[PDB]
Amino acid sequence: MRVVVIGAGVIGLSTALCIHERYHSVLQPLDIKVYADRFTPLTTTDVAAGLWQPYLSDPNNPQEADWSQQTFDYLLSHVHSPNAENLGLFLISGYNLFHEAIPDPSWKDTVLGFRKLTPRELDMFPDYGYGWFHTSLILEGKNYLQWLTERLTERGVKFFQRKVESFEEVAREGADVIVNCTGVWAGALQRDPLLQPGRGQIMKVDAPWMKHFILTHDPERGIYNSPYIIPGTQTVTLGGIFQLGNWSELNNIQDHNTIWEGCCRLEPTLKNARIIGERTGFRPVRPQIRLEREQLRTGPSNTEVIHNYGHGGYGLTIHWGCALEAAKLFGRILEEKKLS
Amino acid sequence: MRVVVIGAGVIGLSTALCIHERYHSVLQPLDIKVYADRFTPLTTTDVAAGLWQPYLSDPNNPQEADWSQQTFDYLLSHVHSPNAENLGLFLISGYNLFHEAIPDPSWKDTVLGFRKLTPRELDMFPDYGYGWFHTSLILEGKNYLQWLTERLTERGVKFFQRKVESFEEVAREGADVIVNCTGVWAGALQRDPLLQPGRGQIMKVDAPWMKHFILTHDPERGIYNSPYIIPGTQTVTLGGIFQLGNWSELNNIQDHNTIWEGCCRLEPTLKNARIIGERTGFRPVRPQIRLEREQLRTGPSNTEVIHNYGHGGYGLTIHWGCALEAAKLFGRILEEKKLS
Ligand SMILES: Cc1cc2nc3c(=O)[nH]c(=O)nc-3n(C[C@H](O)[C@H](O)[C@H](O)COP(=O)(O)OP(=O)(O)OC[C@H]3O[C@@H](n4cnc5c(N)ncnc54)[C@H](O)[C@@H]3O)c2cc1C
Ligand SMILES: Cc1cc2nc3c(=O)[nH]c(=O)nc-3n(C[C@H](O)[C@H](O)[C@H](O)COP(=O)(O)OP(=O)(O)OC[C@H]3O[C@@H](n4cnc5c(N)ncnc54)[C@H](O)[C@@H]3O)c2cc1C
Ligand SMILES: O=C(O)c1ccc(Cl)s1
Ligand SMILES: O=C(O)c1ccc(Cl)s1
Repeated sequence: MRVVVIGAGVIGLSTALCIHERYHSVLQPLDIKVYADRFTPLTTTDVAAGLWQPYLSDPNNPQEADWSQQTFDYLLSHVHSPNAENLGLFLISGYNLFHEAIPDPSWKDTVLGFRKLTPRELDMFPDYGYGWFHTSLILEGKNYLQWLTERLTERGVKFFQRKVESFEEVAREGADVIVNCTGVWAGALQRDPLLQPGRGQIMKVDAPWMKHFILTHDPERGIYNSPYIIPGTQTVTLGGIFQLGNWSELNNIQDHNTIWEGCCRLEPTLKNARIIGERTGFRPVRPQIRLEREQLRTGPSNTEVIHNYGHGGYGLTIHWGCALEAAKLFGRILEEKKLS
Repeated sequence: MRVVVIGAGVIGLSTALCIHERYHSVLQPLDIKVYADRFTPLTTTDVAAGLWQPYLSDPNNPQEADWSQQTFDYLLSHVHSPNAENLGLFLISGYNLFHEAIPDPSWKDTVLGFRKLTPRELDMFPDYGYGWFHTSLILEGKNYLQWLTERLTERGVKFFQRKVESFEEVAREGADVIVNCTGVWAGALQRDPLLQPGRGQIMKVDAPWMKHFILTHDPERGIYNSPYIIPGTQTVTLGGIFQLGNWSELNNIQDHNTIWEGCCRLEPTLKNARIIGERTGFRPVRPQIRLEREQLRTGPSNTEVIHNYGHGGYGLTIHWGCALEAAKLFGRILEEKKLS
């Protein structure tokens, strides 16, 4: 049984790990390879601040809500493990700010100690008059991807720096199952009009007194098109750029100023923080995640493809659930081959 | 009108600032000098992490409850000021962990978003079954002391490195009012049996993923004789040593281990944190702060003395109220001399 996983992002590696943890014992020849064009720290996952929070509105597929909750419980149960430092995982609390009162999220009971903002708390943010406060988790991709890589390598999973041209290309060379975790660039392997790039830009500043995250929201501008501040381990992430359909992997001066004046007005103490870096990424935007199988009628036989892409701006938040779901789908494939 | 402030701690410097802010315009000859045996970073104020939290039990003097609340409001009104980073001031949330249920604190409404710990939150800490959660302030002493110094110097307040031997020594050289902010060493100038050293020891470690404070409580051992973790700007403070009557300004290997074993069992992720430093300090313990005037019938005339010491392990937490109160006592002195 030869499996080929396309994509070294959080979705590809975590999926590869789950599939191995669940079926390495029950498949004698379970050979898993990872074909990826870019590896950490050159993936969209590395640019993400890594905060756990789903979109404020309920998803078109309710399974995602379960996937988010499965991931949060998974990561939380290791927030205090000895190797939590290696995963880039830790607890963090912060504010969600609005202009007008809006309805509680569906994940109010997934995060810890969710509550409305006290009037005294809203006085520190004059431009906003309503919001929440809660404790959540940050899973920094740079560390998490490197941790996943060390586990896959010690499990015999080999890695190859290689751009896949088509699914048949992999099938022809012997792959039995193709796990498509190719993110925003998925259309190049099988055209998908629902997948589009949610371009984002962030800068990382040195502001170690920042102990809370501050996510601001403006329904007119769109989600994450508003200032936000997510303290990381070594640096503080400043963001608020969400440009749909822009394929420019290049830091734009205008967005730089947008991020700066927005966060400096939200946290005036930021004016005297040194800028450490700036990066751009593409949220794999899609009306809903595409986590499903597909029988590829290519060549003499059928190669089994399982898609996992289109996680938008919550890839780190749901990655575990999607991985477990993709592992299930892999299992169902084994039963149909009658080797389970 | 010559004033002399003995002590360059948080109380000595903040009091010297309040006195100048209020009476530099109504006293033509207001010449203030600061006599201190040690200056930053060699004072007890430097050893303290700087967290704002009063003792859990109500104070034997109900004024201090107002002083604590005044300082908090004051500091909170500058948390987003541009020079907040200069003061070492920033918001921070955290936990107070208890083995058993205990009554709420008097300051429950001073801090932001006070609440009890959710069952899920208490599952992170097996050794504790009840606790609080709230947002508070940290005023790092090393920065705050340096900030006060810059304000006082630019106001003409001259500093001198000098060990005062007696109140009469200062009065004989021309002092009109003496502001006694000499802290735990106050006894050497006027014997006080209620003032005793609450020796403490802390170590500062590099664990930038720590975003919350974790204060442990055990009534048997006594307050602050239990593990606590307070993330600062550049480092995390690990403490839990409160030894009454110990005058040894020396790091003790036994207290080192007690601090490490305690905090590592409280936060397992700490076992892989590099130890940056270790310091010993003496809380100026007293049944209640001594903030009062006293006519010293010394020499030909009476030199006015005003005491401000005995703040124990909450100096940073009340320092501002005490400075404002010592400014009032300075005013009444101005009225009595009939130059107000
Ligand atoms: C600015 C920004 C901030 C974000 N912050 C957060 C956050 O705080 N919390 C959160 O949960 N989410 C956040 N996100 C979203 C998150 O980054 C993404 O959802 C997640 O990184 C998606 O990962 P992925 O594995 O699907 O694709 P990405 O990690 O890109 O992985 C793509 C992988 O597929 C490979 N690949 C693609 N095509 C081929 C090919 N043809 N041949 C071989 N290999 C190929 C790529 O080279 C790479 O290996 C943020 C996104 C942005 C842009
Ligand atoms: C380990 C530890 C942690 C703490 N953490 C906190 C905390 O988190 N939050 C909080 O609010 N409080 C905390 N505290 C308590 C706080 O540190 C003290 O209450 C506060 O610093 C009191 O300082 P002070 O200005 O009164 O005197 P200290 O800063 O000692 O200063 C005394 C000053 O008087 C000078 N002086 C003394 N005698 C003479 C003399 N004879 N002649 C000339 N000068 C003299 C000294 O040299 C020094 O200049 C902590 C204390 C300890 C020990
Ligand atoms: O900018 C983004 O895409 C995001 C910010 C915070 C989360 Cl969570 S996603
Ligand atoms: O050890 C101490 O003296 C203190 C710890 C936390 C505050 Cl606040 S004081």
